[PDB]
Amino acid sequence: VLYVGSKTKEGVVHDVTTVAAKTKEQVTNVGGAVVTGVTAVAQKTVEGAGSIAAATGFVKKDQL
Amino acid sequence: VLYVGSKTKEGVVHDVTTVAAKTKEQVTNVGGAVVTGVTAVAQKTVEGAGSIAAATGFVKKDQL
Amino acid sequence: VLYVGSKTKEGVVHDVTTVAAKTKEQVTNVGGAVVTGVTAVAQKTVEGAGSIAAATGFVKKDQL
Repeated sequence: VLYVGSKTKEGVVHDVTTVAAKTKEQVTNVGGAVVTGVTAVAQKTVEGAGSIAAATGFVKKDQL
Repeated sequence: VLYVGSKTKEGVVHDVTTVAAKTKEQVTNVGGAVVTGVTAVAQKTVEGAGSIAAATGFVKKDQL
Repeated sequence: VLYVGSKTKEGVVHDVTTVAAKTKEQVTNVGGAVVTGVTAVAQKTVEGAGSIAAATGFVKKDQL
């Protein structure tokens, strides 16, 4: 009766490897979003109306 | 009666490898989104109306 | 009675390898979305009306 229960991985980010030698960036930003990098987001549950989950480089401008 | 239960991987991101030598970027952004990088998003559940999940380089402008 | 239960992988992204030598980018963006990079999104469930899941380089402008 071994492992009668779970042995799982839910919403998992592992063994992410990155090797970026050079980024000679002249980044000019005027009222905007720029994303230059490793972004790991692991979630199990997100709920709600109008909800944003794991947004990267986002620009939200509502005339509401 | 081994492994009578689960041994699973649900919503998993693993063994992602990246090797980017050079990006001599002259990034000019005026009121917008730019994304230059590794983005790993692992989720199990997202719910709700009007919900955004795992958005990357997003621009939302509503006249509502 | 081995493996009477699951041994599965649901919504999985693995063994993604990328080797990008050079991108001498002159990226000019005016009120828009640009995406230059590795994007791995693994999900099990997304629900709701009007919901956006795993959007990349998105521009949403509604006159509603």
